[PDB]
Amino acid sequence: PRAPRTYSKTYSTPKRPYESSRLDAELKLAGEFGLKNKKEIYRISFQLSKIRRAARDLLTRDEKDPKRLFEGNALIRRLVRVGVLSEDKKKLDYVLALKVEDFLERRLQTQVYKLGLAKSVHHARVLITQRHIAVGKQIVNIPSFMVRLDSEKHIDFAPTSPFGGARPGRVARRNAARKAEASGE
Amino acid sequence: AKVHGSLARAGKVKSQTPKVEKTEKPKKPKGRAYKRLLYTRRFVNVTLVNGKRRMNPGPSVQ
Amino acid sequence: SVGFGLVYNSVAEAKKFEPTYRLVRYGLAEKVEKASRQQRKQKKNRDKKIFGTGKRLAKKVARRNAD
Amino acid sequence: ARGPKKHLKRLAAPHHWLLDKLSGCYAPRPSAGPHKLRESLPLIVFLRNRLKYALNGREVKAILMQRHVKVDGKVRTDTTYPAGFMDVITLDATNENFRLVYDVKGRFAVHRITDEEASYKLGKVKKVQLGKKGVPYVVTHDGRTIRYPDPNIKVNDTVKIDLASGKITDFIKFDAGKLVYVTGGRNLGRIGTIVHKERHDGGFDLVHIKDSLDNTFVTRLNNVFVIGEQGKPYISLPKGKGIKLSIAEERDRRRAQQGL
Amino acid sequence: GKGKPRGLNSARKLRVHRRNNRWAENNYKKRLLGTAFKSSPFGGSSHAKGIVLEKLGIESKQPNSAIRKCVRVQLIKNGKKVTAFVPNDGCLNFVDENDEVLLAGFGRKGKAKGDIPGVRFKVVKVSGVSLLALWKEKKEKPRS
RNA sequence: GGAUAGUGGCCUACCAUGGUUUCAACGGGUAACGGGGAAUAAGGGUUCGAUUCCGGAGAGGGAGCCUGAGAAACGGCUACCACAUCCAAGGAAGGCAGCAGGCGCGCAAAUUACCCAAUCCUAAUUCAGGGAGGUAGUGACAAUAAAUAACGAUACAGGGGUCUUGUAAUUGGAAUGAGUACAAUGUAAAUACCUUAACGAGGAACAAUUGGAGGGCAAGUCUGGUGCCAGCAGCCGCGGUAAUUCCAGCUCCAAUAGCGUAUAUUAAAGUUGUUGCAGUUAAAAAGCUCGUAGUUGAACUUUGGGCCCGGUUAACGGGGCCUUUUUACUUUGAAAAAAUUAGAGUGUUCAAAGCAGGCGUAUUGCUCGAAUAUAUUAGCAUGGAAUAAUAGAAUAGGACG
Ligand SMILES: NC[C@@H]1O[C@H](O[C@H]2[C@@H](O)[C@H](O[C@@H]3[C@@H](O)[C@H](N)C[C@H](N)[C@H]3O[C@H]3O[C@H](CO)[C@@H](O)[C@H](O)[C@H]3N)O[C@@H]2CO)[C@H](N)[C@@H](O)[C@@H]1O
Ligand SMILES: NC[C@@H]1O[C@H](O[C@H]2[C@@H](O)[C@H](O[C@@H]3[C@@H](O)[C@H](N)C[C@H](N)[C@H]3O[C@H]3O[C@H](CO)[C@@H](O)[C@H](O)[C@H]3N)O[C@@H]2CO)[C@H](N)[C@@H](O)[C@@H]1O
Ligand SMILES: [Mg+2]
Ligand SMILES: [Mg+2]
Ligand SMILES: [Mg+2]
Ligand SMILES: [Mg+2]
Ligand SMILES: [Mg+2]
Ligand SMILES: [Mg+2]
Ligand SMILES: [Mg+2]
Ligand SMILES: [Mg+2]
Ligand SMILES: [Mg+2]
Ligand SMILES: [Mg+2]
Ligand SMILES: [Mg+2]
Ligand SMILES: [Mg+2]
Ligand SMILES: [Mg+2]
Ligand SMILES: [Mg+2]
Ligand SMILES: [Mg+2]
Ligand SMILES: [Mg+2]
Ligand SMILES: [Mg+2]
Ligand SMILES: [Mg+2]
Ligand SMILES: [Mg+2]
Ligand SMILES: [Mg+2]
Ligand SMILES: [Mg+2]
Ligand SMILES: [Mg+2]
Ligand SMILES: [Mg+2]
Ligand SMILES: [Mg+2]
Ligand SMILES: [Mg+2]
Ligand SMILES: [Mg+2]
Ligand SMILES: [Mg+2]
Ligand SMILES: [Mg+2]
Ligand SMILES: [Mg+2]
Ligand SMILES: [Mg+2]
Ligand SMILES: [Mg+2]
Ligand SMILES: [Mg+2]
Ligand SMILES: [Mg+2]
Ligand SMILES: [Mg+2]
Ligand SMILES: [Mg+2]
Ligand SMILES: [Mg+2]
Ligand SMILES: [Mg+2]
Ligand SMILES: [Mg+2]
Ligand SMILES: [Mg+2]
Ligand SMILES: [Mg+2]
Ligand SMILES: [Mg+2]
Ligand SMILES: [Mg+2]
Ligand SMILES: [Mg+2]
Ligand SMILES: [Mg+2]
Ligand SMILES: [Mg+2]
Ligand SMILES: [Mg+2]
Ligand SMILES: [Mg+2]
Ligand SMILES: [Mg+2]
Repeated sequence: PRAPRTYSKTYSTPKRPYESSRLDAELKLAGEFGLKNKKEIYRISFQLSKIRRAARDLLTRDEKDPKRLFEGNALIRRLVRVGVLSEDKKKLDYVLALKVEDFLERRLQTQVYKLGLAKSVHHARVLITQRHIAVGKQIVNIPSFMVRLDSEKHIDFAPTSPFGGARPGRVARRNAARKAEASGE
Repeated sequence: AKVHGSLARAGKVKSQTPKVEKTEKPKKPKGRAYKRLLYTRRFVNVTLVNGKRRMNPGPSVQ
Repeated sequence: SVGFGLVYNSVAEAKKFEPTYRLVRYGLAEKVEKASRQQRKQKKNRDKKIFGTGKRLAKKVARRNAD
Repeated sequence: ARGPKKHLKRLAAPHHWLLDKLSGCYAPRPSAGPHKLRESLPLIVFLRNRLKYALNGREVKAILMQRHVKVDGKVRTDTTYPAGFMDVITLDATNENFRLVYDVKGRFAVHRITDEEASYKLGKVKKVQLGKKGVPYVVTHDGRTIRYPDPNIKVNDTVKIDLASGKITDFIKFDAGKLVYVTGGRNLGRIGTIVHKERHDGGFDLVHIKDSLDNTFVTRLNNVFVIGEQGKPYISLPKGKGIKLSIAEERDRRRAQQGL
Repeated sequence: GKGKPRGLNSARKLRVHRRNNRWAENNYKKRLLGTAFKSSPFGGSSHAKGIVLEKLGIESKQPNSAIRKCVRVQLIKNGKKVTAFVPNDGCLNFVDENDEVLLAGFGRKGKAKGDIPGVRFKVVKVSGVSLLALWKEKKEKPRS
């Protein structure tokens, strides 16, 4: 009789699986973002579709409708804050035109590459999932972390590890210690 | 249909084919790193053309 | 880190209002000795079978010479 | 089902306690009170979940069993005791007092009133009848029965009630344009004045209301509590004073005082 | 025209007439008649354990020729005798008389599949291992 | 009248002959506890709900009852039937659809663990008791997150002196948790999570899989094996000696800590058709006419003119004057559980979630929250009077003073 802890699934998988063209467009997006599996492409097209459908039934409401007012403007304000909808495209009509590369662009992986710090999307992830890209004080190792517009400027190497701070790795710190008996006693 | 035939030969073709060992080969990358190799070989590389973009030909014609 | 803490207006007031599982790891009290719940449970079930002191009983046992 | 039900399940509790889904299967199940446990505050909710003074189930008892809390002038030992609308809840060692009044979302609000204004309470007279020997009597929302009352008092009034003794210090009748707190409903927790009382023979009179900001709305006569004279309650209302600011209006006020 | 009542009061003549013609729909029929619980070898469940009676090779249909290597199985919960096909290559050697095999459908909605006439089921396990782990040599069948 | 706590054919006495039904009674089935809800995601729908909440019923089957405020109670009694235990043969005791656990059943589901610390309940009552509950084991049900590698160097091919990828298994230093473990942390006590000393990476190990490569459908006119055999193949089809289809090697596609199979159900299906089917010949207009039920049924009753007041981005909307002045439906509302759905807010590191939180001077502190909207049947209140019904003066038994 425990309280019924809820949940949901984050993705929607495509109807027609074998389409010869769509397969390619996804493969590119996997490379020109640096994604693990095709599920990380699905996760976003599902997010976008619910985002779109939200705006879809929102523009059906004749204007100056509080639902088209309060809700429609509570979307944009969230949609710009992450850097997806550009600083001002802001409209219910410009979210419907908003495509899949826009969210993917704002991922912590696709940022950590963007400004310095990485010089690869594969170096980016490997950097993220291993400890240190940390945003601010807190380490965030999620390659999907979704950098917000103004959280951008706070992202640099972390207070720990050879890249941002105290001590180098114990790969090298083991290398300096094996010449300790070689070049020492 | 007619329900009593020969059971004599079963596992015939399978057991009269010669065993062939699978070659020791480089381990392929897993995860995103496999999806990296697929990006290149399909484009950024352009192994094959004539508009087929042939993925796995018999070692062409000539 | 994040946690909680209490600043008490006496030590005798932390000798009263404080949950006693802390009072062991805080030193202010002693871990109590009791058999595991079932062993504690079973003995209680055993005893309600006897109505009385249980003294006249165990003698009437030895009145007829043991069991 | 064979008798009285001694348990309450979490998710079956009143919503206005604002309990969290996890942390247990059960709520306190308020005791048998002056107030219906439907609409009521168990002492544990107030102390532990609102005043945040008590951290435990065992801790709330350590307060009461330390004789601390009283309610409506009298000390209350009961963990689940159902403090309802217009109550008092004095804690001497904390020097505070609280009159329980509803939010503009409809929950019991945490509302401190001073060492006075906790003297008296208001209550809605539910019935007025003849008792034994001819002795007339009157009883409030919270089940206070007061004997030899004013012949003017009828049902649906309010009564100003001294605590340490009892009885009746004046009262307020029910007619056009009186101050009213809404006891429960869609509009519960609001405050306003009487635009009209729609009479209905055989139950459920509609009471029209207008607030300080000139909004109209209606609820049930049984949930219409007279709190005093128009623009002047007989007790101290909290912030917003039950004004029902629109959801859109809310967003601004939150992003108004939010800055620098 | 349209041959069917549109009148604003005609709900029952509509609600009924559909409930009447739904019976023409095969899938709907089976649900009401309880066809699976009665007329099916499986109880309406997805699998049945049974025990092999005799190893049975079966000729195929036109225009194919081969011996299909099935068995007769007696379902435990049921007693209904049923004939099931043993797939892949030489897996008939993995099942013997009285072997207690687990069966499944052919995926065909009860129909028979392919050139095999009159066989609606296939072997899944034997002795409680699998058809894979034997034929793929991974696991091995135990002893009785 | 009796009985009940009380209404009542609840029972009795007397009396009447009533009550339900094609607007489907009565009867049968249910692999039926009802609901909140769940799956599916144009709309309209189809399908499901033993199961966290509410209500109901039951404690092997039936009935009877004692105590009591409350029971027709079963971890109460009494009887019967069906089980079934002990026995010294005289007798005696029992009810796991509570928690575990055993047998059985089958395609089908976990430990005879710990604990009252939390949520709470019970009591004479802060203390005691709680297999309610919580913890832990088992746990690829389902859901979230998302490692299996990263960057150069050198040696050849290649795009406007030289970048920038493709290829070497010729090297180069880097990095990290998976493990492993002082510690502390967590906890009732541990367990694991979080933080962290010492340890932990060279392909052989820290080695990803499952399906498929003729069409549908994304990827082999490659090699070997078999020869209408063995077998594949949802369906179309493949195999009878140069097999695009079986067994394999090689490579390649697909999705990937998961992929396959069986079964159900939904979409596709406008192949159930209210929206929205089809019926000369593909499936299908009764041989013909009547006709009860049912569905459906022409038109006409205030039309037009003139001013006014206050509303919201001249178009339009709302409220009143003057001119001879009973339903069905529709709007607004009230009264609608919480979960759940939708949805606002908020940096659980992301997130699925949760309903927390946030600023501080961080030396006896401030403080905004926990919004919002929903099955549209019934009931209740309300504005509307078109549409469609309904009543009204025909031997006037009409209206009016
Ligand atoms: N083991 C679980 C069950 O135990 C049952 O057996 C139990 C019953 O026959 C009988 O139980 C009685 C019960 O009849 C009666 N109506 C209530 C009483 N409290 C129970 O008593 C029991 O519990 C007490 C503690 O309360 C203990 O002394 C002891 O275990 C037992 N006498 O005592 C047996 C235990 O000693 C049955 N064998 C069966 O239903 C099942 O096996
Ligand atoms: N959970 C609290 C509330 O419970 C409600 O439960 C429903 C019922 O319990 C209640 O039913 C009636 C009530 O209408 C009436 N005014 C009083 C009556 N005592 C109640 O009925 C009661 O007695 C009957 C007969 O013995 C029982 O069958 C029933 O279970 C019981 N609740 O009426 C409620 C509404 O129909 C609702 N589920 C909901 O409003 C809410 O959840
Ligand atoms: Mg209680
Ligand atoms: Mg109720
Ligand atoms: Mg054929
Ligand atoms: Mg057959
Ligand atoms: Mg076995
Ligand atoms: Mg088996
Ligand atoms: Mg099995
Ligand atoms: Mg009578
Ligand atoms: Mg009676
Ligand atoms: Mg008769
Ligand atoms: Mg049933
Ligand atoms: Mg059902
Ligand atoms: Mg149910
Ligand atoms: Mg849907
Ligand atoms: Mg739909
Ligand atoms: Mg459709
Ligand atoms: Mg059942
Ligand atoms: Mg069922
Ligand atoms: Mg229940
Ligand atoms: Mg039983
Ligand atoms: Mg007594
Ligand atoms: Mg009962
Ligand atoms: Mg019981
Ligand atoms: Mg009983
Ligand atoms: Mg029992
Ligand atoms: Mg004897
Ligand atoms: Mg059990
Ligand atoms: Mg078995
Ligand atoms: Mg299972
Ligand atoms: Mg199950
Ligand atoms: Mg406790
Ligand atoms: Mg205790
Ligand atoms: Mg004591
Ligand atoms: Mg699973
Ligand atoms: Mg591995
Ligand atoms: Mg770890
Ligand atoms: Mg294959
Ligand atoms: Mg193809
Ligand atoms: Mg060949
Ligand atoms: Mg094929
Ligand atoms: Mg092959
Ligand atoms: Mg359809
Ligand atoms: Mg329609
Ligand atoms: Mg058709
Ligand atoms: Mg025809
Ligand atoms: Mg005929
Ligand atoms: Mg939600
Ligand atoms: Mg007409």
